[PDB]
Amino acid sequence: LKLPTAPLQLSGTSAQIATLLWQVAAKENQLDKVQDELYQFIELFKQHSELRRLATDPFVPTLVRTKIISSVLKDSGASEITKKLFEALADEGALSALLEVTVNYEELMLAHKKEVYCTVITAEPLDKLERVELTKKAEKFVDAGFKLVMQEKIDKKLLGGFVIEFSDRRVDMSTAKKVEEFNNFVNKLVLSI
Amino acid sequence: EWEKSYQPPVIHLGRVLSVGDGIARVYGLKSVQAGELVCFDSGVKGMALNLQADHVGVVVFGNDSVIHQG
Amino acid sequence: ADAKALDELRKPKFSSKYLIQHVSQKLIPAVK
Amino acid sequence: PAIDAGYVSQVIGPVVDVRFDGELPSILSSLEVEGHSVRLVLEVAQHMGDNTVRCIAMDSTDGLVRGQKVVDTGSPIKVPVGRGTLGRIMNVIGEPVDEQGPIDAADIWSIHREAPEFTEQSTEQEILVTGIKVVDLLAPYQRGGKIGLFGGAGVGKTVLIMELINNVAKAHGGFSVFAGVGERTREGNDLYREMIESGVIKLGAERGNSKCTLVYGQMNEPPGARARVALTGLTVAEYFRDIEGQDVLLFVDNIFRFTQANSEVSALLGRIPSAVGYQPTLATDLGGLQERITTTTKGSITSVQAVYVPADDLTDPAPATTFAHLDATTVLSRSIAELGIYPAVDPLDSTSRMLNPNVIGAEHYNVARGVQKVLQDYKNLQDIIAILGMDELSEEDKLTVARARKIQRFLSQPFQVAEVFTGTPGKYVDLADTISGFQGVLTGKYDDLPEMAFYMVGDIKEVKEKADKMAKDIASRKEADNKKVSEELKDIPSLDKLVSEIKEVVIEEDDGLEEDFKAEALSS
Ligand SMILES: Nc1ncnc2c1ncn2[C@@H]1O[C@H](COP(=O)(O)OP(=O)(O)O)[C@@H](O)[C@H]1O
Ligand SMILES: [Mg+2]
Repeated sequence: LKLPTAPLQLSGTSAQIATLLWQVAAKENQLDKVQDELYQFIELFKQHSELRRLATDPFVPTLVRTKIISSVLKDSGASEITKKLFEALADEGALSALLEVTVNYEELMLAHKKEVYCTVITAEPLDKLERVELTKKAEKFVDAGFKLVMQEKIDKKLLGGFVIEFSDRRVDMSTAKKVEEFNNFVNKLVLSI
Repeated sequence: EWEKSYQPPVIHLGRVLSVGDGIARVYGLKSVQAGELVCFDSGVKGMALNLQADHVGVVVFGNDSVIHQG
Repeated sequence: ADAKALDELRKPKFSSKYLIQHVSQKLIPAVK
Repeated sequence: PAIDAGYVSQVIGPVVDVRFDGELPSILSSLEVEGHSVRLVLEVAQHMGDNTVRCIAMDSTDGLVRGQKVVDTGSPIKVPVGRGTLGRIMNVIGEPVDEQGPIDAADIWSIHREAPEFTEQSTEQEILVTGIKVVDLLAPYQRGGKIGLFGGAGVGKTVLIMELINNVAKAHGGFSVFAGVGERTREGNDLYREMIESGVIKLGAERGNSKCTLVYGQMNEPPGARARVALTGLTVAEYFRDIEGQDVLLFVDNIFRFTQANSEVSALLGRIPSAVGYQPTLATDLGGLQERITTTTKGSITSVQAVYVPADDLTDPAPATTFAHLDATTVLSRSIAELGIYPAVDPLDSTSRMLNPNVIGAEHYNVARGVQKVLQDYKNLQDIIAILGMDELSEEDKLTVARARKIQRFLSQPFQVAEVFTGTPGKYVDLADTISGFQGVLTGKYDDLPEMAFYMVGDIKEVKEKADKMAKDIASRKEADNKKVSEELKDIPSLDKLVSEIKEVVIEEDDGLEEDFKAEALSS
């Protein structure tokens, strides 16, 4: 009908569930409420073997699976969205799809909190000024006014400077790449002259 | 003039999902073009053949023995 | 779904427990 | 720009999935990809089911990214039609590819329509004289009917279609449409250049007196363009039939390449393959196209289309399906061409619905069936002649062996378009000249002539001139040959005079390849 448009478009049938789960929770302003209930269910599948039996065992009947999930969620203050969600997955036997639904629910929340997780690997630990200087140039790399969070790593094989690891791309603006980008450039040119 | 015009370009990554029967399946590489020359970390080149919704089918210009999952 | 986003879900991330504890008086009577 | 604009989901060769956030386009509607190296036009083939359409690209998909915005044009591929498209070359999507400017649009018509209904069909059979002896005798073409020319890989179905362009179209009156589908670009540049020499295509200021539209989807194009350029060619021809209401000629070189191009796309459209590897929808893809090429009551389309046979196989499903759609069939054989008989028409495989004694006449029909009976009887004798020899048949048999060897050579003919590589001048044989020419061979008026007098001549007068010439050349013989070549007074110079006339060319110092590469590149 008239659902809010998702922050970024995703894969098939397990990200399609989470995109619809996101669009419903944004129409109802429960985007962090059902996100936490998803995380609560991942731990709840970890505590009990009788709850992951309703997601892997092929001999648990459909009637037992849909009655038990509705029974333990008739109460307990869960969302109207996640109560309808879990009885929908328990009818179809797709309760094992929860663990991949929620990681697509994460990156929809990440592209709505306006956020990018990264990893900065440097040579020495940073200043109160080095942290502001590379952050001021790392707004050029994220494709919005996104909030880069941070992450600080240490390696001495870099000769000062930094690299970024954006979990899908990297920027090697260290000096150690700059010296072999120098050397392979100056060796390329003297064999031209 | 090389150093006054020097920005180290952002390197787009991708994991290998699956390799064998001469074609690697590659997670990621979201802005890769159809028909693009990709470079594996073993040095072996590849061609982005099938852009799919979830992976990129890459035909491997060389031996697929040097490509692993990940 | 990738693996590096899915391997970080073995760690607990809930930080709220109005459901994980609200089934002990509901789960084992229902499966029995 | 949020709605009515979708984005590329996935690119599998020429097959692009586009995802729309709302109000998906219709099937057969054309979409436009934003920000490509050339104009990339998609055409919606399927609705995949999760707000995804599956499209076929009319150009290359190399350089497509899975986020690229695709806008909907809200209509199918629409090409310019009218008298402003005569003399121009168009591609599959209607763009001019002859560098003569933009195309004058009398209308902009969609390339997809339904076939004309049963009430609009025409039932009128008049002959089309072609000037070709084997065509006018044994399988005559219908003026307003569908003609197919079957054969594979160098038997001559392009030389035959150029001869029908030369003979039929110049004495036709109306407009022609040539639809080059999956053929050579050298071969389509040859046709465009000789149609300017012939005045069929006039350029620049006198362009409206042109009588041919060329629509080219040649064999360098991706399979989306070749699968749809036969439909662009009809839409030009359907406009002159439906709106202008006149008789047109549609020459489609290799309508098989429409079938082959749909079979490359259909591997990637997610389908179970049919027989020998073709798409499951072969007969309806071909049939939905061929049923538009008809004569209606408002106008006529005389179509001649070459049909390639793969690996010289006529039972292959793409030739075998095309056989039903044609009024006249002309099957060209490789075994006939290796005998030197040109046009290499199989006279015992070429059929027409005009070969009917109520249509062509009584004595035309009887000469034609009489020729086919002599050629069938000689075909039945081929194995016993092969292993026992000529000297073991009956005299009644070896009378028809010599008569069928005469009508085999006499069905061959020099074409006017083959003069450039054969040297023999072409021959437009009249229909009366080939009926009475072939009536004489069946009765026995020319049993005494040799066989090779019948080979590569126009009519029955020219077998008598070639026999007189053949007999004379083994009679004409001269003593001491009348050279007068030695002792020629002041015409033949010396060698060293003639060597001195040679303007000695200079050599520009060893290939010069560095000065004209380093001039312009500065990047690697
Ligand atoms: N009528 C003809 N006379 C002489 N040679 C011919 C004739 N028709 C075809 N050929 C020979 O066959 C070759 C291939 O013919 P072509 O028209 O290119 O066939 P296709 O289009 O089927 O490949 C030509 O190069 C020519 O040498
Ligand atoms: Mg040809």
